[PDB]
Amino acid sequence: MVPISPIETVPVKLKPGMDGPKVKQWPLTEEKIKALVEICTEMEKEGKISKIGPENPYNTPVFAIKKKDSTKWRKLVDFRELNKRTQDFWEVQLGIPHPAGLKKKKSVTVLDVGDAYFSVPLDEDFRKYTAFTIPSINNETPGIRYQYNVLPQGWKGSPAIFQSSMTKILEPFAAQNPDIVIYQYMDDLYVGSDLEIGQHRTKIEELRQHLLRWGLTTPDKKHQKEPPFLWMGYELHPDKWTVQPIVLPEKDSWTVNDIQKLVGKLNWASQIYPGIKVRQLSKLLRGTKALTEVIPLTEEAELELAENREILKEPVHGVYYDPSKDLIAEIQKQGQGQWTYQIYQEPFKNLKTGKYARMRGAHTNDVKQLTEAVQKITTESIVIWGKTPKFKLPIQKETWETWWTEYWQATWIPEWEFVNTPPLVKLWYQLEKEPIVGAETFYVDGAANRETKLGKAGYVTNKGRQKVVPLTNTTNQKTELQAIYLALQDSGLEVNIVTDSQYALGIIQAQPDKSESELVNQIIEQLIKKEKVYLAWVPAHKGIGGNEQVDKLVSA
Amino acid sequence: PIETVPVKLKPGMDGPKVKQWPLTEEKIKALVEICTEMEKEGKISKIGPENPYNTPVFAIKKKDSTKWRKLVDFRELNKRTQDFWEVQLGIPHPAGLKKKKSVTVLDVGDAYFSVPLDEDFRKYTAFTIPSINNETPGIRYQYNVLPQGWKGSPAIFQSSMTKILEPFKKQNPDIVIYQYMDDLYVGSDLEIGQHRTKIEELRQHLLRWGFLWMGYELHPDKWTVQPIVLPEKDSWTVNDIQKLVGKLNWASQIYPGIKVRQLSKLLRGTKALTEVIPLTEEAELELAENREILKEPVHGVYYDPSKDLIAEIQKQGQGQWTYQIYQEPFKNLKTGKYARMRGAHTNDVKQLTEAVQKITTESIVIWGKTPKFKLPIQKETWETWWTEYWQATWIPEWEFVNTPPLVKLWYQ
Ligand SMILES: Cc1cc(/C=C/C#N)cc(C)c1Oc1nc(NC2CCN(Cc3ccc(S(N)(=O)=O)cc3)CC2)nc2ccsc12
Ligand SMILES: [Mg+2]
Repeated sequence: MVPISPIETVPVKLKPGMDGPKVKQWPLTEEKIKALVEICTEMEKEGKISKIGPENPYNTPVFAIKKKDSTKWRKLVDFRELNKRTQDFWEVQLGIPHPAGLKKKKSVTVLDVGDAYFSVPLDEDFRKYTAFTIPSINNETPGIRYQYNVLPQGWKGSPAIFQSSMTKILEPFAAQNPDIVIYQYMDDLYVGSDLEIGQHRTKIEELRQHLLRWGLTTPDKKHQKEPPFLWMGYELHPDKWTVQPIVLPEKDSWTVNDIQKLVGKLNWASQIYPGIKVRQLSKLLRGTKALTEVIPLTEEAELELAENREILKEPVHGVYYDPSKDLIAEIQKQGQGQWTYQIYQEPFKNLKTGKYARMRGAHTNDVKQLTEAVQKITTESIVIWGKTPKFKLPIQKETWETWWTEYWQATWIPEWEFVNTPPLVKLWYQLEKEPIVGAETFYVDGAANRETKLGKAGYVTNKGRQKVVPLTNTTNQKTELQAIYLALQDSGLEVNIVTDSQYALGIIQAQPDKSESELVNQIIEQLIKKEKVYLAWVPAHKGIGGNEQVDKLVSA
Repeated sequence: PIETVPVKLKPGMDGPKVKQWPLTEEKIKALVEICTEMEKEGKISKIGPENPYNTPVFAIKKKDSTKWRKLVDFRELNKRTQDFWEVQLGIPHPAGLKKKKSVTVLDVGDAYFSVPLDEDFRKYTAFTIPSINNETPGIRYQYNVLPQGWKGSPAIFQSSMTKILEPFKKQNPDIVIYQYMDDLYVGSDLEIGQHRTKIEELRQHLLRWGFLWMGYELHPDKWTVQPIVLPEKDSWTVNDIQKLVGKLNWASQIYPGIKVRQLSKLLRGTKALTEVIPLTEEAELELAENREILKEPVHGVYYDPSKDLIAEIQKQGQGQWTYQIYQEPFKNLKTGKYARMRGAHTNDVKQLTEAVQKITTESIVIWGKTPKFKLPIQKETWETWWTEYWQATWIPEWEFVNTPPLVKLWYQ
């Protein structure tokens, strides 16, 4: 006998105030009982479970199921109830590596650790909660009662505890072999290196030697998978990676369920297939929870799909990460709030791609969206590579400087250079800081009846120009913007405008270049046509000349 | 200090479960070296999967120091940790600190690592050093001693500190010493030469009781509510008078008796914005009476220790930032302005981050607590970058302003 080290037990508790489960065992057929007795007698011989007496008051139901060519009954202990009552754990698996962050490895071995799993002992004070009962034949004797000594499959804590236990066992080996990498997935253990196949096979035997200290046997995985590894939706090749085949189906009828799956594939594909777009296809889902509702595709959703099929016509691949090269991120504006990007180290060899869609909002502009795209890519790059990339952005250096020096919010984007790839992000208008000499001064105002929705919008100027327009189905806020719109329409290329609308000032000072309000959009179009616009605000109802005059003109 | 002080969370509250945000490789590496040493010294221990809690961690460099430093973001744990009266019913904040000519800030957080943390509470200090690209599980630790940045540390350590200081305080009855979290604020009314002597004569005294060698020098001399000021001009355009009536109308929410009728009278008609308007005698007097009103303090301003302090900040351009601290709107307890922020003439976010830290320091000195900030920045920009410029051992709360406030003009 070669002494082995025990695997350190993780102490486990039930959630505070909760007891263990007490679920009644279902009736089983004689055939199933026979099967379960055989299965459990074997698990009992292997130390996985132990017989207990009738003093233990807990119980979890057990079942017997089968496969159809597989000629056997399977055992199933339903731990749903016990899982509801078990403490939470540090779930150390949620996130997985992104392939574009991995570094090339010349050699990779796989080891099956499905049997090392059962060497992980369950905390002794917790085993009682795992009791289950095999009903007896004809219910004429006491049921056979067992509890687990090992981490049960299906129990809430088994994945976290198993992975934590292996990690702790592996830590000294990884620390003293910095020329290999070790990664675990389910019952599989992957070991890669850049050593010659000779020294590499030797590290594997050393790792096998190491694991034996805990009595863990580990042969190679059955039917060694030739590359690529099919893993988490990817294809990991020795020198490249991509997603698994992206195949868009052909249909003349598309339901709410169809369009959801189409976006899923497209979103998955967008991490390597550049220029994927999903707005028009997403717009056909704005608000529904029933899934066969055949929604016809707009001529713009069809175009978007067909554009995606073109992008998906041929397979594309990303490269793996080279720490000795720079990391470069490039962004293009696609239209309608959509943005695409590529991250690379060598021109034409993307590590990965991606996209960004404008946030929901009443007003927005391209520079704010570009800024947001930059922060998203920054955060993604820190996750994947531990560093911010250099950005190549379709915005002139002078445009950015004008924007952030004058914008009312603090804003920042990290090291970047201009790339002349149309369409370019630009400022579409800039208001004056001072009133314009020689420019006509329009005092604007609007008002609406709360009940009738009737209103008026208008202006008076220092040259005696005047206008009041009657409006129906309007509101105070809308007449206030309508008054500014009329002043823009009716003035020359330079204009001073005086408003008392804090609402309108709040919109325009946010510097939108597009709106969900058609009226704001019309104002933006006017501002773009001007040479100079100074917008001044005054408080309402204070006897400010010009403002006082027009206020009475539009207030009935 | 073998005996641990029993600590508990508030009733019906579990421990913190805060996601660790991603870290650059250089910060991960710095944290690995720091935590390896802390673990060898027994200050922290590796934890297991039966501990589901988490508090974020990052790495900073204190003001003008090249050595990386670990900063734990205990904000969630602090609000979940029981309200504390460790020794007495409370520490009456020293109103004299803000009056002192000079105030030096000493990082004494190292002293905390000499006191053990109650064993039942340790699990709630769990934190994770993350891996890059999830290529390995994060390194999981918990504290075995009082951690820096935790609410309970100054509270649990206060009995020990008051004794370490009593000899020094006994000889210098006129020196005010205040502690906030990991920081000691040492103030006096004397010329710096003696002050830095006393300061150096305080840390030495501290070194013999068991440090850092760093200091932060302040002058709460100049801390009040900045007056509202009105232009003094010989010729007023229509535009000037419009801006004046707007500012006075805003000020009338703060001050009673502000009038704009005679000034508005000047704008009788529909005049060009650039036209010069002569002031009438009535308008000049009204303006003069408004100036007088604005010289006196605001009516009924008082600090209520049961309410949050609120700090608003405006970007004024060219490196200038204005700010107000209040509890109720229009009842400013402090206003100020900053210019030429150090080391960031080309980075807005760094400037805002330093302004947030200076305002927080002023707030600690005046009231002994931190304000809730209203930040003129989009959330995603702020949350991507602020940790890159943070140099303080505390962290305040903040919210984001997405609509441009009209009042930025009035603090111009
Ligand atoms: C080692 C490893 C394997 C997998 C597979 C899962 C499945 N199913 C997943 C991860 C996250 C792994 O973890 C790391 N993987 C890498 N790099 C990889 C190594 C594998 N190659 C593909 C490949 C290479 C050589 C052969 S070969 N010539 O042997 O046939 C076959 C396939 C891509 C890069 N780097 C690190 C660093 C820290 S962890 C870790
Ligand atoms: Mg009006």
